[PDB]
Amino acid sequence: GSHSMRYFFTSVSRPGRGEPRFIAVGYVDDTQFVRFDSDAASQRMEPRAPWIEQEGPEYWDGETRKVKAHSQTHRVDLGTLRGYYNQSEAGSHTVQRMYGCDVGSDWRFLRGYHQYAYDGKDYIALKEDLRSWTAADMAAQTTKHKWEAAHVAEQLRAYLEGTCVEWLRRYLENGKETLQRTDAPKTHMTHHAVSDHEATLRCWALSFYPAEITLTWQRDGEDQTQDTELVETRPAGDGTFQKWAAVVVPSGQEQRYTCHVQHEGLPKPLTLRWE
Amino acid sequence: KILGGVFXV
Amino acid sequence: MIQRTPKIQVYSRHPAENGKSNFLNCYVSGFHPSDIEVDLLKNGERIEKVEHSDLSFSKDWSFYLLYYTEFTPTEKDEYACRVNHVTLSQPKIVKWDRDM
Repeated sequence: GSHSMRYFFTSVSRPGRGEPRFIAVGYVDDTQFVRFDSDAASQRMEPRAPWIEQEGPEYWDGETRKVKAHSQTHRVDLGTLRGYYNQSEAGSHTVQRMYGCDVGSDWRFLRGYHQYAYDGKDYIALKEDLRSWTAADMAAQTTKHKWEAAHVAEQLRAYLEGTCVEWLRRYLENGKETLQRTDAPKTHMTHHAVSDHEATLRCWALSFYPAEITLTWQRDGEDQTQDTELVETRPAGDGTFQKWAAVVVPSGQEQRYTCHVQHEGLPKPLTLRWE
Repeated sequence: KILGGVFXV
Repeated sequence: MIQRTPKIQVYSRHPAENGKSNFLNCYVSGFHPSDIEVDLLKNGERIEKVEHSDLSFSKDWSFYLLYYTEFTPTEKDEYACRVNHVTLSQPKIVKWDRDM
């Protein structure tokens, strides 16, 4: 199928308490492989996947150098943006940055992206055409025009269509045992009595990869989305994911309900019936 | 691999 | 300034079996800003050997983190996750319910 590489940068200012916190993580699809903590001891980009650990000294020195430059750029942005919005010098603020690229089933470039946020909302984004910008507000305009004259889009486009996809492909090759795998959900239902006339039916999906999954309940066919408690898909901590969906059912009607499961790793969708 | 160059908001 | 309340899930990596090694997870997501306090509690007291994933975020910019520690579930030991965030008026305690 298709694949993505995404880098996530978060910078949080800490007035009086020295320089901002800077954290970087990299993912291929749903698997983290990179990560950097300005508060960490190493001061180096560090491996977070087995298949990236033996990449070599040049790689780690190189990502370390570049990631440090990201740290300094964001540190200055924190001040610049503070000035844009005339905000107090005592308050903590957040800059977030996400960029990456996708490749199709054939591993050819599919799309690139570069999003930027200040204090939890959109600030400026690279448009799909990789040539223009979408500015969220007044302050974004100043940055939008600045990047236009600085031909920043061109720089990013060259990265997104070149280095980004080139190394995504390299990683998919290197970590092919991990990244090019599907782990179908191991599923099951549990039954708990709420009262003497009600019961909780919970539908579980465990140990699956990638994260994408659909868990739904039906009663006699009718989707019970509005009566279903559906938790967010969560990491198990070993690279796999978990999810459940539960309904509260009148005791005695258990046979009317079915849990339906869809995942990329399933030959066909699953239908679980308490019986 | 992360982006090489420069910038400045 | 934007603020979003952390969602909290407490669960084990593997289906819990008494006496068998496992991992206690507390997954916090959808929060903003990123300053957050998370503790895993064993019988009401903080567990020292707790690690966490690297700060990441979702399509809506909201943050997520996994806090985790090795543990062996017993029939009577009680586990919880205690979370504090600017959006919470008081720290939120969520007990581990194995089953479920």
